[PDB]
Amino acid sequence: MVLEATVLVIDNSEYSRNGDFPRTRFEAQIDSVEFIFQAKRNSNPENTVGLISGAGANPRVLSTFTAEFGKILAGLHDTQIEGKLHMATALQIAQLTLKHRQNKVQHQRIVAFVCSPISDSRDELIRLAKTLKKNNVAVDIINFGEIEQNTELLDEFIAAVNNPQEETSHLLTVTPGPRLLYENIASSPIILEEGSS
Amino acid sequence: EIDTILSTLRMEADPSLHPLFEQFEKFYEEKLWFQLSESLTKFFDDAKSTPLRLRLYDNFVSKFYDKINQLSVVKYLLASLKDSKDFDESLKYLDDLKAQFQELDSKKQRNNGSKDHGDGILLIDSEIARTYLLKNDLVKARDLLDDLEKTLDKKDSIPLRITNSFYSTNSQYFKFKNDFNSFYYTSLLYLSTLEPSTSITLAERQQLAYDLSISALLGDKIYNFGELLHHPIMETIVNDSNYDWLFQLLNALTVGDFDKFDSLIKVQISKIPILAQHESFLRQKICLMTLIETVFVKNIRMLSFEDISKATHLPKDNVEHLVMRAISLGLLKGSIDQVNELVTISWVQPRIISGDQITKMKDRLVEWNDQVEKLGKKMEARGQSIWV
Amino acid sequence: MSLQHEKVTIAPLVLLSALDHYERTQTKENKRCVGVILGDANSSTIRVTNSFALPFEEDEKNSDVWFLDHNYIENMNEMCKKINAKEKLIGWYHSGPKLRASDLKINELFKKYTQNNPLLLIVDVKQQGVGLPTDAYVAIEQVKDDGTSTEKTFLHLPCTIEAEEAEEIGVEHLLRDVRDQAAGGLSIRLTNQLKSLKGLQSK
Repeated sequence: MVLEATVLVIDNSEYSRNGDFPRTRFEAQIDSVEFIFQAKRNSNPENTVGLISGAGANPRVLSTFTAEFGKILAGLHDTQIEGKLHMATALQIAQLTLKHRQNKVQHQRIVAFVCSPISDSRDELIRLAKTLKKNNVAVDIINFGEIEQNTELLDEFIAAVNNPQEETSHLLTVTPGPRLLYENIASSPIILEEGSS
Repeated sequence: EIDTILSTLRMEADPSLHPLFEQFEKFYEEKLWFQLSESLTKFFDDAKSTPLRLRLYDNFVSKFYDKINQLSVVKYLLASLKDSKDFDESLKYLDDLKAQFQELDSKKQRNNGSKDHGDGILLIDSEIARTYLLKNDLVKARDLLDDLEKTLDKKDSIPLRITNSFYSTNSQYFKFKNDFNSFYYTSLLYLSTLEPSTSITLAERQQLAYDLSISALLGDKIYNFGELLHHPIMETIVNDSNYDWLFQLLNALTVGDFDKFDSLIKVQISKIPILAQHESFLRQKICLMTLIETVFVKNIRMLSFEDISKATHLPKDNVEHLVMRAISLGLLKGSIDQVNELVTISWVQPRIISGDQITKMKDRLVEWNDQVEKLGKKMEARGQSIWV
Repeated sequence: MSLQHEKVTIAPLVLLSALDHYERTQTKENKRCVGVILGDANSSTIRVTNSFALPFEEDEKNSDVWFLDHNYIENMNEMCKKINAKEKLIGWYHSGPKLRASDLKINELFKKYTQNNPLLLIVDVKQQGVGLPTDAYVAIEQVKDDGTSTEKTFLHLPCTIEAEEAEEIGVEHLLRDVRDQAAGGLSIRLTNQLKSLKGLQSK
């Protein structure tokens, strides 16, 4: 997607600690933010990306929209490693951040890392799913947390969001064993994502 | 390699805790260090007093310090070493982990971004001081406690746990000395910042509560008899055998009944020889309590000596001693006129405000509302000409 | 951090700024405007000298959900110091109406930037009554005798107003009233005695 403003959600939960992905899953995501940043920029040099956390009780703004990978990276150094994901507040704040744009043309996209099963209720996520498609904002889920012990709740939410429409949602489920986290996202659609209209 | 150590724990362990040991290793295998953490916590509740906890747990922590968050590890190592009988073992294992940390933070801070390594330091220092109290090296334990206090309080946003350990150490020191005054206030703080974890055994929780009550009887300025009952520490267990005679003495003091104090005291002074050696302190508290109560609720700020004498069941000779003792303690301030036989109070020390009393305040204020109001009317009316 | 927050003296310019900026950032109907307050501290008496608006977008539904552009605050700040480098970030104005316990979280953000505890100066813009439309509150974390395992809280602080020489002369040039807080002649003070009684009564 040419012309895109992306909010990344970094989860810094007690499940990112765990050594599941090389070296640790927590340290893997650092590499993953840098790789994503360069992929997006080379697609269309006028794209930008920002980084919010979902971790902690209250999502904390690290970095707003920037074309610069070091800034985002500086922001990654501030982190709480005892936070707990709270998706419901993260999505809502994320949209807001996206409504201010350098140019109005750039689409509204969330790519969110999800490392822990979503503690919020099923009923909440049903309301959230239709809140998102209403304002033309789609959410692309990097999953490898919820598969661990819980059924893919996230799938029903993605299906409602996806309609024939330029904005398309996807559920991307990542081989959980070693194969390098950044590599899986690399061999998946990330800018080869097509429309649905 | 650690498989074999597990086999050893399994054997000596009860069959009930036998499935636990296999699961611990399973979580470790998979490298689910979230589950690994939790499994440990549970183990230690009821198996802290079996020699398997420290051993197995210790080994696990040593072979997985980095793997689990640092805070978890450090709480484990203290628990094992509370239960040691050797003070020499405890001292050594603690100085090794502190040492390790110094190297650890160089790496970690850059690898994570932000990992807090300061937690572990203060927790260690508190337990090291606690080891020393045991060997009666009471002078050392003191000055390490001072050093820490200054440090801790400069650290701006403190976690609850750190100052909670600081407070256990502190109290203890003072009750070796058996100064009641010193023990009591500090103890109240320990309880307030007390971990919501129920990992601290009910037996330990009551035992400490007991101590506060004994100090408070034998003190000289403590009137928090009501405060204890409004705090959880006593609030939740009120049925125990110990909590008969004991609560009853406290309610005896509050209402200033000397007949109720007398009857109890005959029995109790025998049971506990502490109260025998502080017989004089215990006798005084009932009297002090009663004079201040009467002065508070009475709205007039002068009271004749005759009222106090009959109220307190003491001769009139003893009234002059008691008012004098009181002004000196600073419980009350005022003056003694022997030629009007009045004692004029001019200051009363803050007190709890019981339910009944909340109602009283409202009454005094309702009356004062009407005074303001009636006055304002006349003055509104007269001198109408000019208000500009 | 700084415990030192014994008194709050407040510039009338701050007020004035908080009232005006509210409309030129164009927020109405309980949509909060958050801006920075600049002035001195590490001093017993805290003196709030001046202020500047930040953009602030607040979600209608909840007060746990909000947008604040962090990066803006640092960029604004450095130009502002060139003007006057005495001034330091000391906290934030909240455009009323009235305290929330959602502020506790908000305060914490500002604390990152500041080397002192951020002051929450609630400048109420609705000007209810003729009494001061400032309450001041500071986030303090304290222990409490009830049993509570450390409480985090906002404690009321005394608010007064002081103005500079430059500022004071501006206040008097503007005013054209006869005045009646003068407490001057027999007439003003005659009123003032009655006024105080009823003042008390209401309270």
